[PDB]
Amino acid sequence: VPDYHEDIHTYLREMEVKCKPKVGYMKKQPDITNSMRAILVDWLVEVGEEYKLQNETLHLAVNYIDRFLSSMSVLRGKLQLVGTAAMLLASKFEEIYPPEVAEFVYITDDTYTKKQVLRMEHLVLKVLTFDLAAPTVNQFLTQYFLHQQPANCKVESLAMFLGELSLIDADPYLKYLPSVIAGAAFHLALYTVTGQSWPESLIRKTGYTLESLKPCLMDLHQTYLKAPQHAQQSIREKYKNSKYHGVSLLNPPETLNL
Amino acid sequence: MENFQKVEKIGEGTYGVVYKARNKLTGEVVALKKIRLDTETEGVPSTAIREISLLKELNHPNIVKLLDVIHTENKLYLVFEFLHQDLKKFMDASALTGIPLPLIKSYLFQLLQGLAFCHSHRVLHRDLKPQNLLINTEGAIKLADFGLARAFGVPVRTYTHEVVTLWYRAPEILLGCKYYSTAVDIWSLGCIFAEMVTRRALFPGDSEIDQLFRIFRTLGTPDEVVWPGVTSMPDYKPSFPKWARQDFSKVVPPLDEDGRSLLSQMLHYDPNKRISAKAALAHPFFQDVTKPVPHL
Ligand SMILES: O=[N+]([O-])c1cccc(/N=C2/N=CCC(c3cccc(Cn4cncn4)c3)=N2)c1
Repeated sequence: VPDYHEDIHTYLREMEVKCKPKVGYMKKQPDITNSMRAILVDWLVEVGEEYKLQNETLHLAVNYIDRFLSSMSVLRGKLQLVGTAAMLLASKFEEIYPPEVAEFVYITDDTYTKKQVLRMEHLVLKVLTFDLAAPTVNQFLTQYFLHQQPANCKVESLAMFLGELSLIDADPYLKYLPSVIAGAAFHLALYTVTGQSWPESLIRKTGYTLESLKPCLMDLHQTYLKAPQHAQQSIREKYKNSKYHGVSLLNPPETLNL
Repeated sequence: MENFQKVEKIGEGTYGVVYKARNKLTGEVVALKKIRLDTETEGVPSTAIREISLLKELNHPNIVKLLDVIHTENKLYLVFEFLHQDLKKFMDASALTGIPLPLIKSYLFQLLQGLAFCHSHRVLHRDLKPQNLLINTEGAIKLADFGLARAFGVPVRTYTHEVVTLWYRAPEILLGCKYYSTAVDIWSLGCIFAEMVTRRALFPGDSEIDQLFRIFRTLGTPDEVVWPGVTSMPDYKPSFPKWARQDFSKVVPPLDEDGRSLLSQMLHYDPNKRISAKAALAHPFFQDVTKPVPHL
């Protein structure tokens, strides 16, 4: 009911700054690396695919993971545990009702005891001080999507996909606010499907000129260009399905007009 | 929890009993929610995971303030500010006379500002009902109980198995869209207002279908003129009996013209036309709002 959209939109924005992780942090983890994180996330995408979880639940979980990583050192040994806990919370916050813990435990090939997953959820909560309502790219796209003329669901799919894609690599994408990536995504996806571009609407709503978008664009386009060689694939295989119009099948376009 | 003295139980809701209790160090009175923390079955419940993160962002006079969370190993404690009654109780304790006009248009006003805040923070309450509205002896009244609230950063998909309540539930849900909107909060408030007016639940159904039909008996059954969409809603049936929209002043005699205009916008069938909290606050009916205290 466009009576709130604005207020909200603006709140997202202000939030999205507070609830952000530490750019430079993979660097202080003495025992984990970007790569390992990519592992973990692809892995979540999947787990999400299996329990038919919404995409937001995923976005949330990573958020959690990053922030959480963002003040806790954690051994290669612990991290998937950290994942699960996040995955569990996230669902809890997000989904109409979650999977039961047990499932959560089982999807790690009984590697952690249901107790430790519990002792974890609680630690996470403790570290993110129950601050669970985090802004996601998804949240952003969704508002964004309101301003399509017309709408067109290839785009939508394409964007989400893009979106998810970036979940994967702290790498570059930690450097970028959820709302930007959003942008990047939407417009990458727009261009890609329609050859149209980031609508003045949205520049007006967001104050993001297309220019401002440009650095996060470059990265994202590359990611998309390589997507198919990426070391992790769960996300593609996911946007392969009809429910998404195999968007991910369909060809990146080779240059951006920039 | 060292510094709380439990003083007496004052309710359950949802994974927890509520105590009246007092902080032995400041003397402040508070309401403690104690949560069943089974650290072997389920971990922290999804309600408590909502209520807390949500309330923790909403800070405001007609939202119940959440003071502090004591997170032990086996126990989770939510410390709320403290309010003496609930509107349900009030209205019960007060039907026969009825809640004073003035008090009512005060309450509704405040609930609107509470809700109005909720929505503009992308936050949906879903569980509006006099039991979940607390009043104090200064004539305040505060949205409370956020175990059902959801953030709507993205649209909020319906439960087919709504554990949600009758009585105050938008027709659009009863015909089963796959999303909630702001509107449903309003619809509830709508009905509460009514009830507050007339000392009886406006729409006391006994089943999903009785409930539809009570509404239809009052609002009259809807068409496509009135609610473009209807005929194609999953739970919709050309089976439905035609009732005929009734004069509001039949339903809410005591209400003056301004009141009724407000009500009938509140209860609009089309989620997309039903007035918002923001906008209601600007309605004429609010013009001479004040701030009477209850007879508590
Ligand atoms: O019915 N109550 O919960 C109730 C009755 C009378 C007085 C009450 N006082 C307080 N004071 C502070 C907080 C508070 C409260 C906060 C959150 C949840 C609840 C429990 N609840 C309220 N409606 C349904 N469940 C109570 N109640 C509560």
